[PDB]
Parts: sequence; C-alpha cells; structure tokens
Amino acid sequence: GEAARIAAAIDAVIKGIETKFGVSTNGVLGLKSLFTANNYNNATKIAGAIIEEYKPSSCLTGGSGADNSICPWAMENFFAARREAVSMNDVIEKTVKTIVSDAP
Amino acid sequence: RKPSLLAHPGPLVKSEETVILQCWSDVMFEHFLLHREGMFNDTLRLIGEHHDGVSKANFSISRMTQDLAGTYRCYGSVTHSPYQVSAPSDPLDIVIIGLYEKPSLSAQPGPTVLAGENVTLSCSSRSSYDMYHLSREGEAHERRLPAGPKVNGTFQADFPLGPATHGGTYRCFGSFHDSPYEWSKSSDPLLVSV
Ligand SMILES: *[C@@H]1O[C@H](CO)[C@@H](O)[C@H](O)[C@H]1NC(C)=O
Ligand SMILES: *[C@@H]1O[C@H](CO)[C@@H](O)[C@H](O)[C@H]1NC(C)=O
Repeated sequence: GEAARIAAAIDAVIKGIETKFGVSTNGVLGLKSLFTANNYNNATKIAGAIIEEYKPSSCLTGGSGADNSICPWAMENFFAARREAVSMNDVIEKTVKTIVSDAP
Repeated sequence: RKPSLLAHPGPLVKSEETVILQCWSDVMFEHFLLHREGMFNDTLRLIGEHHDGVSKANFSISRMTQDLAGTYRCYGSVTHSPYQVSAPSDPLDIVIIGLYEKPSLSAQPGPTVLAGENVTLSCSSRSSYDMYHLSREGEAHERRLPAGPKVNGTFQADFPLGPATHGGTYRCFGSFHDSPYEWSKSSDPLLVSV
C-alpha cells in the first residue's frame, strides 16, 4: 500500500544518488540514516550528508583516502567542467534537487 | 606556479561587513579554484581575467557570515590540462572579529619613547583567551603570544618590542583554540612614538 509506495520512492532516490554521483551508499552511515519517509525528500539534508561523507571539495588534491569515489563526478561536473563564481556545494545541492524531483 | 591569495581590505572582517578575496598569478590560468577549509568546506570556480600580463579573479563576500570564515587557498588551472591543478597559494585565514571582549593595550614605559629605549606592549583581558594577537597597522604578520602574568584580575600577554626604532599604531586581539576563526573586538589603537 502506501508503505510500498514509500519504499519505492526511497529506493528511487538511493538509486538516483548512486548513479548520478557514481558512488555507493553501502556502509555510509550518515546517508543511510536519512533514507526515511520524512528525511528521504529533504534535498538540503541529503546534499549536506553527501558533502560530509564523500568530501567532494577534498577531490582538488585527489580526494580523502577514506572516500575518493565522488572525485570522477567532481572533476567532470566541477573542477574541469566545460561570468560569476560557482560553488561546489551549490552544484551538489542543485543535482540532489533534480534527483528528488525526477525520482517518481 | 603558486598563485597569490589576497584579502581586501584584509582577512580580519567584521560580521555583516564586505570582503573581496583576490586570486592572482603571473601564469595565465584560465580558471581559479578557491578552497575554504573550516566548519563548512567549499570550493569556488572563479573565471580568470587575463590582463596586464597577470591573470586575476575576485570572490566577493557582500555580508560576512560565520560559515564563510576559514582557511582559504588558491589553485590555478588551464583548459589545456584541466586535470592538472597548480600548487596551492599560501593559506589565508579569514577571521571574523568583534565577537568577544575588547582587550586593553598599554605601553611600557610609555607610548612615547626616545630611540633605543626598550618598549613592551601589554595586552590584557578579564576573559582567559588562549592567544593574544598584536597587530601593527600596515604589517600583515601578526604576533601571537599566550598570556604570562595575571594583573588585577586580568590575564596579560607582554610583547617586548626591543629598542625603539620607529613609531606605529598597534591593535590587540584575543582568540580561543576551539573557535579559531572568531577573534575578540579589536583593542583601542595605541600609538607608539619614537
Ligand atoms: C528539512 O531541511 C531543512 C533544512 O535543514 C529543515 O527544515 C529540516 O532539517 C527539514 N525539515 C523537515 C524534515 O520537515
Ligand atoms: C633591552 O633589552 C635587551 C634584551 O633583553 C637588553 O640588552 C637590555 O635589557 C635592554 N637594552 C637596552 C636598553 O639597550
């Protein structure tokens, strides 16, 4: 029922984040804690957790040894993306907005 | 080659005040990457303005906020090798001032001395700051000394300036190890006259 609809949209967000950023949420405690009925649609919380766990700004020097999985995305979409200042954290938030909206 | 990171008018910014972080180099970098390391790390991709044989880019903070304070560093890139970024610039700490009690700056033996006289500026406060910063107007290198004695219920850091050679207006700040980008209200400027 609605419980099934909730899990369907949560999995869509999880799959969306993983395929768009080229990362895996397996073992990622901060992100998995937010995959709930209320916290799975808050783009601000998810964007903040991706930055906290995957440390995208650390990809400037190759990444934090703890998780350099987001670096291919960071390089393609920010550091070597092909005027005004562009914030890395803004780009991440804007990407999460599209994943959440195109999830259904 | 290592770019240069500057703050205009300076790295010591007041809350809600404006500051411009300038990234520049003699090497023609098409893009500049400004990294902030602090409570909320972020990287900004600035477009390089090639002019006068120097490439430069500005990052303007219209209203200074706590989340924007931190250690900034500039990296340079060229569309030729977009994956090979330059060595970072020397770190620039953007500090928010005016958050704690204004310390008191006094001169010993006095604020007006004959050349060759040993002067020692004394920074004091009721608050137990972990560090005191003595700034000479014009100079960028601030002097940090923890507190030595305790006088009249106030902790004090005494900065010996050695024999007098030239004058200057000095200011004083206090900081805490746990809040590194938040400093005290500036002390009232003390004019030393040799
Ligand atoms: C959604 O995120 C915002 C910003 O953090 C905040 O209102 C709160 O964390 C969340 N609101 C909810 C779940 O109602
Ligand atoms: C000033 O201090 C120096 C270094 O301690 C020492 O020679 C002496 O105390 C003073 N010398 C003067 C007044 O020239």
